[PDB]
This record gives sequence, structure tokens and C-alpha cells, in this order.
Amino acid sequence: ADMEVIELNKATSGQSWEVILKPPSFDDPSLEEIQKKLEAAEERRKYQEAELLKHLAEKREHEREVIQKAIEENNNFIKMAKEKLAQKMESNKENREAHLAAMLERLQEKDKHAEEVRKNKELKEEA
Amino acid sequence: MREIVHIQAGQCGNQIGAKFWEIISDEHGIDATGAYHGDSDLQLERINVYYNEASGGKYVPRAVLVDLEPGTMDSVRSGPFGQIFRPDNFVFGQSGAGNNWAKGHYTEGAELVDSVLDVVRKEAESCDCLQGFQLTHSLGGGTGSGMGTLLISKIREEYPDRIMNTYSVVPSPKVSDTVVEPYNATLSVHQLVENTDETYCIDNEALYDICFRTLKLTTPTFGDLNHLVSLTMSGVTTCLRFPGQLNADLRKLAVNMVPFPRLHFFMPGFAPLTSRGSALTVPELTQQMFDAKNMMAACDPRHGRYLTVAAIFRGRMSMKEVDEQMLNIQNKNSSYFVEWIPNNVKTAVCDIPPRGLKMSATFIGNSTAIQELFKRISEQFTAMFRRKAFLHWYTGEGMDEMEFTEAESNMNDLVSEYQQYQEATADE
Amino acid sequence: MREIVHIQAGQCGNQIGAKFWEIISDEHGIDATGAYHGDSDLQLERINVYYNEASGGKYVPRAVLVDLEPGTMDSVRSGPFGQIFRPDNFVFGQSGAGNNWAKGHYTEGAELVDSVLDVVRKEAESCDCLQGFQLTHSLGGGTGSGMGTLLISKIREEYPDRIMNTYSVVPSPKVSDTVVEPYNATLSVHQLVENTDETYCIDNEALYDICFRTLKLTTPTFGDLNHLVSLTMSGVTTCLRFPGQLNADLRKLAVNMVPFPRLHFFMPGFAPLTSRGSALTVPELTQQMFDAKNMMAACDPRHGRYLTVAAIFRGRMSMKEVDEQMLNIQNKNSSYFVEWIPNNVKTAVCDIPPRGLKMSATFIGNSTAIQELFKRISEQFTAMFRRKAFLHWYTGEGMDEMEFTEAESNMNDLVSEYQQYQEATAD
Amino acid sequence: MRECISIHVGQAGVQIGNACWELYCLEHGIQPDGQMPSGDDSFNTFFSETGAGKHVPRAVFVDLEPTVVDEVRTGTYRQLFHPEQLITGKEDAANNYARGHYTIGKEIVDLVLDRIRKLADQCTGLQGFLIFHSFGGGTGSGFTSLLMERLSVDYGKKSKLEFAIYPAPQVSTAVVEPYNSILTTHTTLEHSDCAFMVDNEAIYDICRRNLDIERPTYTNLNRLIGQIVSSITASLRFDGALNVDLTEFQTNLVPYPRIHFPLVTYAPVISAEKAYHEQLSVAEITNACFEPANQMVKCDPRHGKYMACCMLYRGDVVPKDVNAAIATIKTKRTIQFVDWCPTGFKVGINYQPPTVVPGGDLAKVQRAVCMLSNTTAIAEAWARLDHKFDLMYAKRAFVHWYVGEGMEEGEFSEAREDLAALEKDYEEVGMD
Amino acid sequence: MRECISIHVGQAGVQIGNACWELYCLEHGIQPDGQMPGDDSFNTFFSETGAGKHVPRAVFVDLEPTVVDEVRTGTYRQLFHPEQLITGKEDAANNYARGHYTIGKEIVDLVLDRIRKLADQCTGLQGFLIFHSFGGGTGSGFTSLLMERLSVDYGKKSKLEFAIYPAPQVSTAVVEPYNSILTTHTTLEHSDCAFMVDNEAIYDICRRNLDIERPTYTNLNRLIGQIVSSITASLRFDGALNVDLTEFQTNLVPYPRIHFPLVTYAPVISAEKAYHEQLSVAEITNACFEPANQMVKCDPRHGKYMACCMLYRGDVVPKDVNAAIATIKTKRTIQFVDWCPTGFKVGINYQPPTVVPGGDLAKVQRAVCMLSNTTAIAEAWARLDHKFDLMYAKRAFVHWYVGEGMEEGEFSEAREDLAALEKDYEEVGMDS
Ligand SMILES: Nc1nc2c(ncn2[C@@H]2O[C@H](COP(=O)(O)OP(=O)(O)OP(=O)(O)O)[C@@H](O)[C@H]2O)c(=O)[nH]1
Ligand SMILES: Nc1nc2c(ncn2[C@@H]2O[C@H](COP(=O)(O)OP(=O)(O)OP(=O)(O)O)[C@@H](O)[C@H]2O)c(=O)[nH]1
Ligand SMILES: Nc1nc2c(ncn2[C@@H]2O[C@H](COP(=O)(O)OP(=O)(O)OP(=O)(O)O)[C@@H](O)[C@H]2O)c(=O)[nH]1
Ligand SMILES: Nc1nc2c(ncn2[C@@H]2O[C@H](COP(=O)(O)OP(=O)(O)OP(=O)(O)O)[C@@H](O)[C@H]2O)c(=O)[nH]1
Ligand SMILES: [Mg+2]
Ligand SMILES: [Mg+2]
Ligand SMILES: [Mg+2]
Ligand SMILES: [Mg+2]
Repeated sequence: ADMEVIELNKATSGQSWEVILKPPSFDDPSLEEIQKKLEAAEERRKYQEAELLKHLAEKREHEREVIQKAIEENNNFIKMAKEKLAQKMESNKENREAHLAAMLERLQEKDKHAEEVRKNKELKEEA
Repeated sequence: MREIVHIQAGQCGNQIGAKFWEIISDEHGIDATGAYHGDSDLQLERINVYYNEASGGKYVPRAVLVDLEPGTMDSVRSGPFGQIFRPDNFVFGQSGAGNNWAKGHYTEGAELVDSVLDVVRKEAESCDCLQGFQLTHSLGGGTGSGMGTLLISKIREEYPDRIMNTYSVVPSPKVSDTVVEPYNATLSVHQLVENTDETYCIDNEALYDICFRTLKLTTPTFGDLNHLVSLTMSGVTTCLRFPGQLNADLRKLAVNMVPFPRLHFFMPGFAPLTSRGSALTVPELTQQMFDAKNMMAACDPRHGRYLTVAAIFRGRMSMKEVDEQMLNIQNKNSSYFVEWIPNNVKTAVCDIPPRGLKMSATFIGNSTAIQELFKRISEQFTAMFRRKAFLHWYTGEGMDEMEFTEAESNMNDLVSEYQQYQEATADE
Repeated sequence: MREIVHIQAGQCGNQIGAKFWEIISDEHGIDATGAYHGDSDLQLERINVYYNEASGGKYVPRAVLVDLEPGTMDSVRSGPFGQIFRPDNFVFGQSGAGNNWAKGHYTEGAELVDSVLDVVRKEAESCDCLQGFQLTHSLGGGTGSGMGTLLISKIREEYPDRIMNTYSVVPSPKVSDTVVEPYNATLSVHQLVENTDETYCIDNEALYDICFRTLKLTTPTFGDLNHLVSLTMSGVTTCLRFPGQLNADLRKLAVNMVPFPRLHFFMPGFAPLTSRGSALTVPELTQQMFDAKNMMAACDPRHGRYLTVAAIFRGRMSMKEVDEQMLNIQNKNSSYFVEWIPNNVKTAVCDIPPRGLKMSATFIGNSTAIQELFKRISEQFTAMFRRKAFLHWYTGEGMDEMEFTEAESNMNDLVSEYQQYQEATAD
Repeated sequence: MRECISIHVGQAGVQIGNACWELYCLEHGIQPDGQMPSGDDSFNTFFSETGAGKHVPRAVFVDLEPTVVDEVRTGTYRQLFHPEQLITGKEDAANNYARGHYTIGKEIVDLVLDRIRKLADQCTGLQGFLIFHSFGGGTGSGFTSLLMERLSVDYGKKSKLEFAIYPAPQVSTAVVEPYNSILTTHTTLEHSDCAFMVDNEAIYDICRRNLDIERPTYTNLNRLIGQIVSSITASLRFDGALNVDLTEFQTNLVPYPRIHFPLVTYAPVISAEKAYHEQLSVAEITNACFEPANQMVKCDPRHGKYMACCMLYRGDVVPKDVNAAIATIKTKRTIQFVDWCPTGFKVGINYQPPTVVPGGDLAKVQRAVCMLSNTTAIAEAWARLDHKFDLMYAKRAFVHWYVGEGMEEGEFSEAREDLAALEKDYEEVGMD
Repeated sequence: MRECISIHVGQAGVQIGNACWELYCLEHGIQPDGQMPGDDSFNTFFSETGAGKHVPRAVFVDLEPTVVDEVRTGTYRQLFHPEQLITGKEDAANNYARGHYTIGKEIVDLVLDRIRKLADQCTGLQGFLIFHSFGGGTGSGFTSLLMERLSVDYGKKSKLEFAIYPAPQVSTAVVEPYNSILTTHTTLEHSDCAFMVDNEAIYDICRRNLDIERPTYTNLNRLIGQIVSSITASLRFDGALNVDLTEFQTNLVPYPRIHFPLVTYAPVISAEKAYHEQLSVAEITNACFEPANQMVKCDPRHGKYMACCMLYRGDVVPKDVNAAIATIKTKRTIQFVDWCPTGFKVGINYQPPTVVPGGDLAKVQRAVCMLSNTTAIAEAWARLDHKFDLMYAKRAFVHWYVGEGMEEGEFSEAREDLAALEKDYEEVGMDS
């Protein structure tokens, strides 16, 4: 039964009041701050994107280094094959000529001896 | 977040990509000539996510078709929906990649990479609001793996703010083409860890097993394998091409699915499992989420813990029943979800079922069990690398042995990371 | 490797040389006037190896006929096929060599050697692709032995890159009683060891024995001995004259037959053994490879080991049967082939049989048993040299005793070398 | 004149605005073309008038993506709004607060303020702003907090009242919603004067239970939200007597600046398809006010203490029956108030009857009530949200998405520490 | 595009080339005059003149003119231009030293000049296919010299061989093991892949499977041509699965020196019989692991596979191939090394194996050619090495090589290198 009703307002489409059952037991930012925070965030977002592109540029450079390595290795293989073969063809030419020069030296000496035999036959004959 | 630019690279990438285009065209009511002849407004509401509207009522796939060899391009052009593609978007070399990642990434792939960028740039500049890129490729060959990963990093350079998504076909000795597959796959995983946002792991080991064990096909062919891949890709993209609230775009999907940057490798799931020549209730479909038999990656979901899962239900079914069954599947299987990622399973229901089915379910899982797939590749890799077998074909291309040790280390680190979070408890 | 230049020196060389030319002319369908009247294309396919094509359709033997005496040359000109030869190619002196190697090699032979080189140079320069030279001569006389060996060294000096091949008739006391034959033969062997690539050893000891023992000719003449030589020479040159894969040229034959430079002395074999007035089966023919009775050098093939063998079968026979029988003959007789030269027996089959026969077999053997022939010459030589008998015949011509000691040493070394490889094991 | 500008941010804010403005049109007799065939002139606080005699909402609809606002631009009410007040960007905030606040929001913020300034220019006595947004979305969270900050700079002492959608798993769109909620609450705490929170789960369950709707859609939820928003704003749009101006909301419900989160309760929520039932009495609808099943936010007022209670009656309601209803409730229930506040209620009766969208799920009732009570029990909603934040943040799960947009990890620590201080404040205020 | 230049060296290389080019003409519908009345892949092996005639991308070389003169006067004398049929006057007399130095040096530049002119007409040259015997003076010596000069003029451009391994049944020379070891030593570093063909294996298959009493080179080369055509069908046609020069190398060669695949072919049916019926895909696949069908005599049970490439042709379906390979995977008798996870490269062409009309081989519906890297092929090197040692220990025939300018040290170097290769096959067959 103890309920204090207090009228507040009454208008065209309304009415208001307070009902009290018991009394109580115990009686700014700035645009600059905002802009500083948003620009700091944009710089971090741009920095990580820029570092990504720097690393992707490092992978493009590696791609070029492997292609250059492949081309240098093919050219070095050609260089080694060329001088190995030139050495082999020239050693063989020296050897074949040396073998055939030695066999013609033998034949030449035998023909010098033949004229020496002819010389002795001539002095045995006549005299 | 509107347009997606699709790229398909190499034999595998072009084969699964052509199959993707033929399934989603049928679903959207688009014929082989690009003409729309459907009977629903939902079919055209988000048609622009994958198709460009050309001169007079026709729709053309926003697809770039890539290969270092022409044969694959010819077979696609001749195929069922071959004429739907933009002729200028077929980019191909003549040399081939010789099933060598080093040739695709550094030598012949590098010579053709600019021709591809020019075609994808033309497609991207035409976009009112580009979401990003979707690449289908194999990790076992030369072009899809080597050139596909080279393209990702060149596109990363020009479009660093766009989403990079891949459908990556993992090799298996069960359906193998080349002896060096573990090298090509490891060198590609290393690239995907660093440069993609979302990678769907399409394992040939799991697809072969589904065909052989479940579909009872004694001798499965790539057509049998690719029928599962086409149903799976139709299911994972449902959110992107039909009206809906959840994971409607590539970035929203990534934010919901990837808690840690390197852990972006998804294990796709699908029910019902069908063969090419021909039921299923809501509780039956929800159960297949923990069924290794329904997984497209050769991992057991009960072997790990799900970090995040997206479940897509299609066809005429009760949303109330789907909601009840999805709550029950998470509560009953609490031990297979990480406790420190609350409400990590998001469900979506679409009234349009995939081509040929009346009801379906597709699960995009980010599970720590995917480490089994990476461990399998790592063990096949070390078996060859220990003996330096076939290494002259990579070093002959200008590669150093160091890139192999680095690719292997990064992959073992990724396995170690999945294991770390599998064991991670809420009580630190 | 197309043309061969043939040289025949002395009485023996000209006699066996004329017989070679008449057998191969008959086989190739060429008449005494040089005209071809054959029927087969195989007859003319390699006709250029031995014949030049002259004005009109005539074929002329690429042969130089040499002698220090005119008689044998007259005999050849008069003989069967005498007119086939190029008249300018008959080079002869008047003096003779008096069965003295020193006269042929150093005195009379040296005076006529340039006239011969003039004619062989004209033949050799006409060649599109010269294989080399083929010489028929005796080792026991003066011209064939002395001048023939002088010619080899002079021709070698001008053509050091060509093959030098000889058909060398070894003396025997059975046929020829001219006492110094062991000296003339030893001085020639010494020259052949150093300057020829291949020498076919045609032994008069073996030829006499075949005629006497097998052909039952009580008194064989050079005509009877030379009928065997003509059949043997037709057989050994089969590969050079007819289309074929194996030993088709002089260098390919040498590379297949000679493992060591000095060991280039071949023991020719032939079956069937026929008289001048006379068909075996394939197994019968293959057996004769180890039959001393069928060897043209007086050695027993079972006494040594074959370093290399070329077996030539001629006539209408099964190549399959020849292959089966040749495998059986080396498997059954494994102990007579050196183990350290794998697959050292090469077989060839030609559809054209020799003149007068329907089927034949010819064996070119490089056997260590040939040391028996050299030992026989060496013993005959030392028997005379020990006493210095007839030495003034050679020293009178300007020779030193030292050339004799050197020729003897070289020949004993050659015997010692055949023995060394006969005993050589694979170990 | 006491004008109020409504700002609808993101999908939730815009879709709730659709329901609100449709209902205000029904309540004031305004047709979808802005015409009204004309009670009182108080509706002018929410509607300006053009030279052509058409009534235009004093509202701005903002989204970083155009799909949702495009439905408003092409829908039944496309003539009610002028296109300059429907603002959209091209790319959304991808459910990321950092993306909506620091990256995308930053480029459209000036345009929105410019349009707000043009609406404020037409006001003779601008009271302040009513901002509708979700806690969970990248735009509802990030863009709203950025907008609150600039509104404090441009409109110093102007009142800012929020209607905020508290995330619920049943209709949740993102895993990171607890991050966005704590981040936006931290940045907005100092710039808001009063925020009426609405838990999607509470309204989802009221739709299922009271309206027999199997799987409630946003259409169903927003129709219900709209009834509650209409009940709250009724005394600004009609010549009412309680909460007649925006400043009165802070005076009557907010004793301390940070504790500005009243709990909303509404009754009766009756199904339209219900078999012709007898009307609920004043006592019946008042009793329902004190039942947790009728609350907008899930929390237990038995576990807390009231610091203010406002009863907003509507329709066929007599003060005699209200006083009798309140007398019985004090008799039977506890109604514990904090020791420094008197135990009591401020009662308001708005004679304008409860209006429902024809063809909707709600039945037209003769009388209804909306209670706004500032209770310490609402800290249970913050505790739920804070715990989910901690679970993910301990592992830095999904944090890379925010850091990648330019945000620092320190902002997560600052935001969470601020909501930990807020939890302690509710505890301190409820002590005796 | 993707051109391949064929180099045929010596009698064996030229005579095998005769069989191959006759068969390619039959397979592509090219008449002997070069005319052909659409795949177009044949353009990798045939260039086209302004007059529409198709000319092989091939050089035929011999140091003697006899063999090449048969091509110059034969049925296909109009197919090749006379500048691509190169011959000297004097042959190498079965001497490697003459082929490589004395005789080869006089014609080497001319050959390179003609290859350069064929290379000029190539827009995408894959590499070279060199056909030669190991035994002949030209096949061994000239090929070695040519391999060396091609590495200088074309660097690392792919160089693949088809090499005739010597057999006593058809052998022409005693020194063939010397010529084989010397050419292998010189060639090891310049070749990328060498497909060896043992004459005894081809000889025995002709006797057994084709009922030919005494097989001639005509019979052997017809069969060899069939195998070469199978290896090049993937390059000259576009079927279900293709394999280029690079794909052969990558799959079959794990280490640079280990580049000797074993070739197997099935079915080999006599043009007689008729009652042979048609062999299934499984039947022809099984036959490839039978030693009776191998091109080199060796026992694969005594070794381990590191790679297997299956080249199918004709009425073959991928489903049928996979089933056949699956049964092969389960074969205990077929052992692979532990460091090779997968050793199967499959290629399928729709064009059945065409046969020369009047030939010894029957017209089959389907056929297969397997290329396998087995450590068992070291048995062929051991046979060859032993024969070399027997002769070299006594310096038998060595004077023939030394006389041409060669040094004895080259024989020691060559043999030591092949001894290292034997050790390499032993090491590679070991488990890890
Ligand atoms: N599921 C499936 N896997 C395929 C298909 N084609 C190939 N693969 C797999 O992909 C891997 C080979 O990669 P590919 O894409 O074919 O190679 P590539 O890029 O064409 O390389 P090149 O031939 O050098 O141009 C293997 O592990 C195959 O099992 C296909 O159509 N479907
Ligand atoms: N088989 C055979 N041996 C012959 C023939 N004529 C001679 N001989 C042998 O040759 C040796 C004698 O040599 P000749 O050729 O006659 O003498 P030369 O070479 O002409 O020398 P000179 O008579 O001095 O001018 C002896 O061993 C004879 O047995 C022949 O026609 N056939
Ligand atoms: N009650 C209600 N909640 C909604 C509505 N639309 C979205 N939500 C909730 O809002 C949260 C998602 O935030 P949204 O407002 O859709 O996103 P946004 O503000 O547009 O931000 P972005 O799309 O990320 O740029 C989830 O808790 C949803 O359940 C709606 O119409 N009504
Ligand atoms: N399969 C086959 N082997 C052959 C053929 N011709 C020769 N041979 C083999 O090749 C080897 C001999 O080498 P060839 O090629 O004839 O000689 P070449 O290369 O012409 O050298 P030279 O004639 O010495 O200059 C032996 O093993 C023969 O069996 C042929 O047509 N087919
Ligand atoms: Mg391909
Ligand atoms: Mg005389
Ligand atoms: Mg939105
Ligand atoms: Mg030859």
C-alpha cells in the first residue's frame, strides 16, 4: 500500500508520472588526434605492402640469377668440350705423324745401306 | 567484391577447370554458346562473379587457359563447352615443361608468363570490383606446378591487395604420371605456403580411393576422378555464385577460415558420393563431415582437430532440420574441434542442388589432419632427395640444391605448426 | 678401299700369278681377250678390285709382271690368258739373279727396281680408292725373294698408308735342290716380318706332300703344285672379289686377322683337294680346318692354337648348316683356339664356287703352328751358316755377314713369339 | 521542434532501418511516395517536408558495399528517400573492424558527414542522432566507431543514442564477431550517451516461441525489432510525456557515463495467425515485463540490481490499472534496486495504439508495453563476449587480419582492458 | 615446331634409318616422292618444300659410299635431297681411331654444316636422334667425334642414341668390344639417353616369334624399325597421352651416366599363322616383363627397376591400361628400387603398328613398347668389359689403334670409366 505517486507531465497523446515504492538506502577528442591515429595506421598498412613488394623483387632477382647460372653453365660446358677435343685432335695428329716419320726414317736408312752395299760390290768387282 | 578471374594451367589444371565450367554453366542455365535458357532468377543474380556479359545476351567465362604445350588447349576447345571460352584467352607455348617444375617456374614458363599476365590484366581491368584470382592446377607436373606458382607470385606483385585462391591437385603413386612428382609437389607447396590466401587440397590419393573403395570402380580413369572434383568445386563455390549471407566473397571466406597465415590449406568434403552413371537425409549428410571416405584430401578428420569448417547444404531441405543436425554434430564430436575458436562451424543452405543431384552437402575444412597429406609428400621427397635421384634435371635448369632443402624445411615447419595447434589447449 | 695393284716377280711369282689371273678371269666370266661373257651380276659387281675397264667393254688385269730374266715373261705372254695383260706392264731385265737374294735385292734388282716403280705408280695413281698391293713371289730364288722384298720397301716408302700383302712361296728340299734356298728364304722372311701387313705362306713342302700323298702323283711338277695354289688364291680372295659383309677389303681383313704386328703369317687351307683332272658335304668341309693334309703350309694346325681364322665356303649350300657346323667345330676343338681373343673365327658363304668345283672351303688361319715352318727354315739356315758355306756368294755382292746374323735372330724371335702366345693363358 | 537524425550503418543497420521507417509511415499515415492525406505535428521530428508536400525521413543509410542499400533504392520506398541520403561504397569491410575503421571507412567518412551536415542544416532544434548498427560486421563495428568519433568533433554536446545488434551464433555471419564487438565498444564507449542493445538470440527465440516461426529470417527479426524501436521513439514522434526529448533518456536511464546500456523488454508479442484470443490486461502485460523470456538481451535480472526503470505503455491503458499492476509486482517479486537509487518506476502512457505491418507475423493488440531498465545484470552479455575474445586472442587467432590493415596488437589489449574495466564498474555499482 | 633431327651413322645406322623412314612414310601417308594427298605432328620429323613435298629432317653419314648409294638409288631416292646423304671414300676399317681421327676428321665439318642447315629450318628443335652401331669403325669412332662436335655447336641440346650392341651371330669384327668401350667412354658425357639394341636379342626374336631360319639385316632392321617407330610415335602423332624428348629423359634418367633404358616390344607375330586372334591390353602388357621380348639380353629379375615407360599404340583405352599396370604393380618378380616412389609413365597413340607390306610381321590391332631403366642392363656391360679385358691384357690388336695416333692410355681411361659405370649400377641398385 505504501506507494508515492508523483505526476510529471500530461500532453495531447500522452501522460507521465513517477511511482516510488521505497526511498534510497544511501542519500572530448580533436580532429588532429583522430587524423594522427588514422595516418599512423595507413603508414603501417603501406609499410607492410611495400616490404612484400621488396621481397617479391628479391624473388624476381633470384629468377634472373638461376637463368644466368643455366646460361653460364651451358657456355662453360661448350668451352670445356671445345678445348678437350682440340687437345685430343692435336695430340693424335702429332702421334700419327711421329709413327709415320719413324717408319719412313727406317726405310730411308735401309736405302742408304743399299747404296753402301752397291759401293762394296763395285770395289769387289773391277779390282 | 564482385568478379573472380579464373586461371587454369597445365594438363590437370585445364581438365578440372573445363569440368568446373561445364558444371556451373549447367547450374546457371547457360548453354555451350553462352546463351541463358534457365527458369530461375537465382541463376542470374550473381552470374557476374564468373561470367562477363558480351554482345547481345551472351555470357562468357572470365577464364584464362594456360599451357606450355598446345594439345591440352585443343582438347578443351573441342570438348563439350569448348566454344564458350574467349578465344583470345587461350595462352600457350610450344615447348612443354617436361614434367619438370624448374622448366615451368624458371625456363619455358618464364618465357610464356608475360603473355599470360597480359590476358589476365585485360580481364582484371574490366572488373568493376575484382575479388581476386582462382587457379586450378596440379602440383605433380611441370606447367601447373612450376608455371602456376610463378604466375601466383607475378600476380601477387601486381595485385597485392587481391585474394589468391588455388585448387591444387596433389599427386599420388596410385594415379601417377611421372617419377619426379614429389619434387614438383614440394617445390609448389613451398610457393603456396608463402603466396596464396586459400588453397583447396584436391588429393588424387583420396579421389582414387573413393572411386575404387566406395564407387566400386575396379579401374578408375581421370574422368571418374574428375567427376568427384567437379561436384566438389561446384559445392565449394556455391556461396560465391548464389545469393546468400555467409562467405559470399573470397575475402569474407578467408577471414572466416584462416586463423594463422600459413594454415590456409583446406580439406574439401562431399556427400553423396556418386559415380558418373547414378535418397540421402539431412542427418546422413551432416555425418559425412567426419567421414574420411567423403574427403577429397587423403586425411582422416578424426585424426586431427578442425580449426574452422564451412558446411554447405544444397537442394530442397528444411533449414530447421539442418540447424538441429549441425548443432548435434558439433556437440557429439566436441573433441574434434579446437576449443579456443568459438562457434567455428558456419552453415549455409542453397535451394539449387548441384547438376544431377536432388540433395547435397559440401564441407570446407581447415583441419590439423591435413598434416598427413604433407607428411606423405615429405616422406616421398626425402626418399628421393637422400639419394639425389633425378636432381640433375633441376640443377641443369640453373637451380641450386639449397632450394630443395629450403622447400623441404618449410613444408616440415608447416606440418610442425599443424601439430602445435592440434595439441594447443585453452588452458595455457 | 676399291682397287688392288698386283705384282708378280721372278719365275715362281709369274707362274702362280698367271694361274691366279686365269682362275679369277674364268670365275668373273672374262675371256682371254678381256671380254665379259658372263651371266651373273655378282661377277661384275666388284670386278674393279682387280680389273681396269679399258677402251670398249674390255677388262684388263691391274697387274705388273716383273723378272730379271725374260723367259718366264715370254712363257706368260704365250700362256693361257697371256694377251689379257697390258703390254707396257711387262718389266724385265736380261741378266737374271742366279738364285741369289743379294743380286735381286742389291745389285741387278736395284738396277731394274725403278722401271717397275714407274709402271706400278701409273697403276696406283689411276685408282679412285687404292686398297694396296698384292705380290706373288718365291722366297728361295733371287728375283722373287730379293727384288720382290726390295719392291715392298720402295712401294712402302711412296705408299706408307696402303696395305702390303704377299703370297710367298716357301722353298723345300723336296721340290728344289738349289742348296742356298735357306739363305734366300731367311733374308726374305726378315724383310716380310718388318714390311708386310699380311703374308700368305705357300709352302712347297706341303704342296709336294699333297700331290704325292693325297693326289697320288708319283712325280709332281710345278703344274700340279700350282693347281692347288690357284684354287687356294681363288679361295682367299673370294671376300675381295664378290659382294659381302666380312673382310671385304685388305685393311678390314688385316684388322680381323692380325693381333700382333709381326704375327701376320697365314696358313691357308683348302677342301676339296683335287687333281688337275677331277662334291663334299658341309660337315666334311668344316672338318678339314684341323686337317694338316689340307694345309698349304707344312704345319699341323693341331700342333698350335689359332689366334684368328677366316673360313670361306663357296657354292650352293645352306648358310644355316654352315653356321651349325662352324659352331660345332670350335666347341669340339676349344683347346686349339686362344681363349683371350673372343669369337676369333669369322665365317663367310659365297654362292659362286671356284672354277671346276661345285662346293669348296678355304681357311685363312693365323695359327701359332706356323712356327714349325719357320723352325724348318732356321735349322736349314744354321746348318749352312755355322760353316759359312756359300757366304762369298752374298759377301761378293757387297753384303756383310752381320745381315745374316740379324735375319736369323729376327726369325728365331718370330718363332719364340709364336711359342709365347701358344703358351699364353687367360689366367 | 526537436529533430532527430537517424544513421543506419552496414547491413544490419540498413535492414533494421527498413523495418523502422516502414512502421513510422504506417503510424503517421505517410504513403511510400512521401504523401500523407492530412492528430499532432510531432512526426516532423523524424520527417522533413519538401516544397511538393512530401515527407522525407531525416535519415542517412550507409554501407561500404552497395547490395543492401540498392534494395532500398529499388524497393517500395524508393520514392520516400532522396538518393543523396543513401550512401554506399564499392568494397565492404570483409567482417574486419580494422578494414571498416582504418582502411575503407576512411575514404567515405567525409561524404557521410557532409550529408549528415546537410540534414542538420534543416533542423531548428537538433536533439541528436540515432545510430543503428551491428557489433559483428566490419562496417557496423569499424565504420560506426569512426563515425561516432567525427560526430563528437562536429557536434560537441549533441546526444548520440545507439541501437546495437549483439552477435548470436544462430544467425552469426563471422567467427571474428567477438573481436569486432570489443573493438567497437572500446572506441564508441566515450562517444555514446546511451546504447540500447539487442541480442539476435533473444529476438530469434521470441520469434520461435511467441510467433511460432520455425526458422526466423532477418525479415522476422527486424519486424520485431521495429516494434521495439517504434515503442522507444514514440514519445519523440508523438506528443508524449515520458522521454519526450533525447537528453531525457540520459537523465532517466544513465546515472554514470560508462553504464549506458539499458535492458529492453517488450510485451505482448502475439502471433497474427492466433485463433481470435481475448485481449491481455494491463496487469498481464506488466507482469510479462518482469519475465526473462520477454527480454531483448539474454541475462538474468535476478542476478543484478536495477538503477532505473522506465515503463512505456501504448494503446488502451489507464493510469489506475498501471499503478495497480506495479503494486502487485512489488508485493510478490524482489525488484532489488542499488542502495543509492530509490526503488521506483517512471511511467509513460502514449495513447497512440500499437501498429503492426499488415500481412506480418505480429497480431494488432489493444495495449502493449516497453520497459527500459538500467540493470547491472547486462554485464552478463559483456562477460560472454569477453570470454570468446580471450579464447581467440590468447592464441592470436585471426589477429593477423587486423594487423594487416594497419591496426596494432596494442589496440586489442587496450580494447579488452577497457571492457574489463566496464565489467568491474557494473560490479562496483551493484555492490551495496 | 618441336622438331627432331635424325643422324644415321655408318652401315648399321644408315640401314636402320632405311627401315624407319620407309615406315614413317607408310604411317603418315607420304609417298616415296615426298607427296601426301589432320594431325600434322609428322612435321616434327618432316619439313615441307614450296612444292608441297615432305622431306625428312635427317642426315645419313658413312665414311664409305656403298650403303648410302643404295638409298641414293632406291625407292626413296626422291624423298631425300642429295645434300643430306653424306659419304667419304675410305671406311674406318672397323677401327674406332680411324672413325674418330684419321678418316672422320676429313668429313666432320661437312656433316656439321649440313646439320646446321637442317637446324636452321627448325623453330623449336627438341634435339638429335643418333643411330649407330657400337662395333663398326664409323659407328663407334665417327659417332664419338660427332657427339663431341654437337656439344660444342649446340651445348646441352638433347642428344639421344639408338645403339646396336654387338652380337657374334652377325658380328663383322673381332675388335668390336674395343670399339664399343672406346665409344661408350667418349660418348657418356655427351649423350642424354641411349637406347641399346642387342643384335642377338633381335636375331633370336626373329627365329622364335617370326619363324625365320637365318635372319638377315633386312629381317632385323624391319623389327628394329618397328621399335624405333614406337619410340617416335608420341613425337610424330598426337594421341591420348604423349611424351616428348624431354619427358623421356626426365622419367628414364635418374643420374647422368645411368642413361641406358632396356627396350621391350609386344606382340611380335609372324605374318603367317592368321589364327593368332587378337591380344588384349593386359596380354601385351604382361609380355613386356618377359625376358623373351627384350631388345638386350639380360635378366631383370637379377636387377631393380628405377623407371618404366609404356608406349601403347592402336586400339588401346586408358581404363584397359590402368588395369593391366595395376596387376603389374603387384608382381613380386618385378622389383623397384626403394628411392623410387612411382616408376610408370604411360603414353597412348591411336595409330596401330603399321607393317611393311610383304614383310615378316603381322598387322596387329594393338601393340606396346616399354622403355625401362633396370640395373640388370649392367650385365650387357659386364659381357662387353670381359671380352675387352681378355684382348687388352695381351695388347691384342692394340697396335692398329696406336698406329692411327691413339695412345694406350685411352684404352685404360675408357675401361676404368666403364668399370666406374658397373659400380654405379651396383650403388644405384642398393637400398637406402
Ligand atoms: N584429378 C586429375 N589429376 C590429373 C589429371 N591430369 C593429370 N593429373 C595429375 O596431375 C599430375 C601431373 O600434372 P600435369 O598437370 O598433368 O602436368 P603438366 O602441367 O601438363 O606438365 P607438361 O606435360 O610438362 O606440360 C599427376 O599427379 C596426375 O595424376 C586430371 O585430369 N585429373
Ligand atoms: N710352287 C711353285 N714353286 C716354284 C715355281 N717355280 C719355282 N718355284 C720355287 O721357287 C724357288 C726358286 O725361285 P724362282 O722363282 O724360280 O727364282 P727367281 O725368283 O726367278 O730368280 P732367278 O731364277 O734367280 O731369276 C724354289 O723354292 C722353287 O721350288 C712354280 O711355278 N711353283
Ligand atoms: N537483427 C539483424 N541482425 C543482422 C542483420 N543483418 C546482419 N545482422 C547481424 O549483423 C552481424 C554481421 O554484421 P553486418 O551488419 O551484416 O555487416 P556489415 O556491417 O555490412 O559489414 P561488412 O559487410 O563486413 O562490410 C551478424 O551478427 C548478423 O547476424 C539484420 O537485418 N538484422
Ligand atoms: N642390326 C643391324 N646391325 C648391323 C647392321 N649393319 C651392321 N650391323 C652391325 O654393326 C657392327 C659393324 O658395324 P658397321 O655399322 O657395319 O660399320 P661402319 O659403322 O660402317 O664402319 P666401317 O665400315 O668400319 O667404316 C656389327 O655388330 C654388325 O652386326 C644392320 O643393318 N643392322
Ligand atoms: Mg600436358
Ligand atoms: Mg726365273
Ligand atoms: Mg555488408
Ligand atoms: Mg662401313
